[PDB]
Order: sequence, then structure tokens, then C-alpha cells
Amino acid sequence: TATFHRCAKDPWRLPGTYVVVLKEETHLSQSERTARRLQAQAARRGYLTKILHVFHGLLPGFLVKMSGDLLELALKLPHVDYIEEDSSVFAQ
Amino acid sequence: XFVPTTFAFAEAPAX
Amino acid sequence: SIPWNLERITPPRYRSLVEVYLLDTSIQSDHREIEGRVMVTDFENVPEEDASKCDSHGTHLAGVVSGRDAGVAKGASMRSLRVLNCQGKGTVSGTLIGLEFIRKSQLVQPVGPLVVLLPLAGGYSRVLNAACQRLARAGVVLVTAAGNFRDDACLYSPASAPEVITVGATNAQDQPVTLGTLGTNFGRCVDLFAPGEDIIGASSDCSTCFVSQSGTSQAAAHVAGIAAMMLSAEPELTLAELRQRLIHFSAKDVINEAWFPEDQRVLTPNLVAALPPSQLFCRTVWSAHSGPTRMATAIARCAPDEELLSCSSFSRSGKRRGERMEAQGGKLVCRAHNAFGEGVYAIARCCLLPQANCSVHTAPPTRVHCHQQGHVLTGCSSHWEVEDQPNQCVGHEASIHASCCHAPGLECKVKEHGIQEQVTVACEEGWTLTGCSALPGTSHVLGAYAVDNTCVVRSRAVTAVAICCRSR
Ligand SMILES: [Ca+2]
Repeated sequence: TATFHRCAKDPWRLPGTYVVVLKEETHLSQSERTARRLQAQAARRGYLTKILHVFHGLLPGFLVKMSGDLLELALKLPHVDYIEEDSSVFAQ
Repeated sequence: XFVPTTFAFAEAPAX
Repeated sequence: SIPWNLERITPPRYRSLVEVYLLDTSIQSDHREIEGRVMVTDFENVPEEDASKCDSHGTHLAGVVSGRDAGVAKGASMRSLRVLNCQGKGTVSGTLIGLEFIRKSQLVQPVGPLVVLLPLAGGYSRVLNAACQRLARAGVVLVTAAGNFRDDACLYSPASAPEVITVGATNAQDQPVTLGTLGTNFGRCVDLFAPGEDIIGASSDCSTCFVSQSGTSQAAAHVAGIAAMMLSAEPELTLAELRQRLIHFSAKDVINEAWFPEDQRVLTPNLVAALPPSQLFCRTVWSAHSGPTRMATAIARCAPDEELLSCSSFSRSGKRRGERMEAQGGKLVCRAHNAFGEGVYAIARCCLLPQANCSVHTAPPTRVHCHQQGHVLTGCSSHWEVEDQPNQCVGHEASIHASCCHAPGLECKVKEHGIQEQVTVACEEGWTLTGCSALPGTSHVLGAYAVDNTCVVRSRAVTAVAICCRSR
């Protein structure tokens, strides 16, 4: 059910940073636990991860710096709606 | 105008 | 002595409790144009670069919005967030956090109507579009730049984001800004245009200096200032009500369409923003193209506080099986059917009608189609499955879908004009076009659509039919 999205404009992509979006009713406490779960499962696989920000107020979810290798794992986490690779914005 | 501070133009007369 | 752009947005007859947020580069907050009216939040989320340059973009835009001499809304108070670095580059994640910051600020320290200006763009983003929608549904007004790549705005974010006001740029000749392969984005995701070339504003070069800049952001800044002013007069406006006013007060049919790619001229609103001078509002909403199935359907929707008063359809080849108005999730929606048959567009007419309920009557071309009392017919839709009297809808084998409204303070009249590639009939001044359709004739009609208060029928006799309404 959980989907992955990356910017269609290749020079604008920022691999290694992901916005993990959770299902709309997810409470901030669950977002934090889901993020810690990711970190722990990643650690068990020899991957370092960094939770840059936990979202709440608009969308539940969090910002994580990690290898793309972990996407299949992160997509299997509870409460995950979709994950999107970070991308560039520019002054118009 | 055109200034390069706005992506992605160079310096050009406008208008 | 009055810059062209400020004169251009002044209507032909002319005569604060709002806060404007800016997500940009650093700002030179002490510049005489904006000093004392811009509050720097010190929120900062920017990617590393790969000094007077650092704040040129942001300072100029703050000035366009609220500058003492060259500003649109001269008495507007602003708050700035830093999401673009010194090279004018940001991230989707940085913008999300900034938007989240605006919401948390509001929850903590509530103020009045809020206008958020987003003078930036990246590629289509599901998460950024979702965040903007949630921020808009929370009651915040978002104004964004259409983008500068002479491309379809639907491919960029937040420009493609549902509920945000998306703005394209025109120049002093009211023509779309172009610079070789670059220029204003266009298409159905653009709500309107505003002055965006050679816009004089604060230069962060020196505290009293001025510079001329160009961009869809400069254009968006004009709309944010108009929006700030409109919310000062009517603080209770919903986003849909603000959008209908922006459209209604805009200058119409001044842009020379030829600059846009052929397939985008119908979809692109021919509107140049303007202030109000010191009622029934309607707008035209185009859908995404249905695609080439034989069972393909295009769907055009209205805002939750808007009424769907009519529904028409259009195919360039002409191979189509009309359209219908049908209820989806307790809301009337416009659905168009493709014939065997590259595809179609669904074209809704969405209006602000309080003291109004509205219902759909599906019947054959049945003699009166709004059989009730004090009920007005606002639109006639028609569909068929084969491929080959103010209150009545005329047709050939076709099924009719009539929009019937109960609005005691409302009068409607039907105007016909029959004659060829294009036939038009316009509502008179003081009247709002609610419905637009073509009668079947000895010409294959490609479809019909409303352009402001003009009903347009495209064909390969031909007769255009416009339903016009007004309060009384
Ligand atoms: Ca839009």
C-alpha cells in the first residue's frame, strides 16, 4: 500500500534524504516511535541513519537521512502512507 | 530586467 | 511617475488586520521600503551553497508586496522565513518545515487572515502539494509562482497544488513573459496572471536603492498584495470566495493567447490581476484530459463552498459522447464521456450561491426540466451512448442533465445565437454566465465552454446557448 516518489526532474533530486509520510490519524508519539523503529532496524543492518525532523501539525511523519537501500524496509513500517525523496526548490 | 538571482535567468535587459 | 505595474492593477474606477508570510531568501529588513513592516522570524532551513546577493530576491519581493513607494499593499505587515540559500536554492523538506512553522505560530499566537507567499518552485511533489492543501483547509491563503520554464504549471510544485492561488507573469504589453526557452508557465493549474516583467522594487544593494526584477514570483507578489487588501476589507472570505473575486476583478482577454502552445490556450486563463474598485460569482474549471479509451471519463470539480451550476465538454477531434452532472461524495461533479475518440475535457462552471440549494434533473430532451416553483434552470448538460421556456433543455436520443436552483433572489435568462470554427454569445453587463452549450446542427460541434461571461462553441448551422443570471 505504501508508495515511493522521487522528483521526475533528475538534476533536481536529492538522494539520501527522505520525507516519510504517515497515515493522517497518526499521533506525534507514533511518528517518533516509527522513526526510532527505522533507526533500530537500520542499525541492525549496518546502516547509519539520522532523524532530521519529526512532522506534526500539517502532515504526520518525519525527515530521515539514510541510504536508499533502506526504502523497502521503511515502506514496510507501520503507519507509513508514502515516502518521497527530497528535491530542490528555486526562487522564481 | 532579468537578474540571475531568479532561477534560471542570467543578467539580461527586460521591458 | 507611477510604475507601469502598479498602474496596470489599478481598476478603471478607483478610490492591515492581515499578515503576509514570505518564504524566501534572507531579507534586508532595514531597507527604507519595508523597514518596520517586516518581521524576520529567524526561521532558517536552507541547503549549503555549492552577500548582497543573498537577500536580493527576498528583499525585492517584500517590497513588491508592502513597499512604501513601490508596494501593492503599502500598509501590509509581513513575516519572513528563510528557505532559500544565497544561490536562491531550497529543498522540499525545508519548505515543508517552514509551512509547518507557520501553522504552529498560528496555533500558539492566533492573528487574523493569513496570506502565505511562496515565490518558489520545484518539480511536482506529492508531499508539498499535500502540505499546502492541509494548510489551506486550516484556513490559510497560499499564493504561489506559476514557474519560469515556459511549461505546464501542473508539472511543478507548489504551483500544481490544489487550493493554492497560482500566478503567471505578463509584461507591459499584457503578453506572457518570455526569454528564449524560459518564460511564464501556463495551463489549467494557473489561476491568473499579474505584472511580472520589469517590476521596480527594493534593492538589497543599499538601504534606499531600487532595482527592476522579473519573475512569476514578482507576479505572485502582486496577487498576495491584492489578496491582503481584499481580506482586510472582507476578513471572513473563504479561499474560494477570494479566488472568485480575484478572477472577477481581473482584466479579461488582454493576453494574446498565440504565445502559448496550441493545446494550452483553452486551458490557460486569460486574466491579468487588478485591485477591486474600493453578487453572483462564477468561474470555469477545466479537468485533466480523459485519455483515449472508449470508456474514458474526464472529471471537473468545484470547491466545497461552491455550487456546480453547469457542465460542458470539449474534444479537439469532436469524437465525444457529451457530459453529465452527477453526485459524488454528496457533491455535484461534472463528468465528460469520450467517444471511440482520442479523449475529452470536462468543463465545470463553479459559483458562489448562498441562499441556494441546487439539484440535477435527468430526463430526455420531459418538456420543462425544472418543474418546481421559484426554481431557476442554471445549466443544461447532455450525453448519449450511440455515437451517431427558460426552464427547458433542448436536445436530439440524448439524455439531459439539468441543474435546477432554488434562489429566490435570482433571475436567469437564456440567450441564443446561431450562424464555422467558432461561435460565441455573451451575457450582458451585470449578468453572470452560469451555463454554456451548443444546439445540435448541420455541423459537428467539438464542444462548448465558458470564457468569463462568453459562451464559446467550437465546431468543424451552429447555435450557441448561454444561460445568464443575476441577483435582484
Ligand atoms: Ca492552482
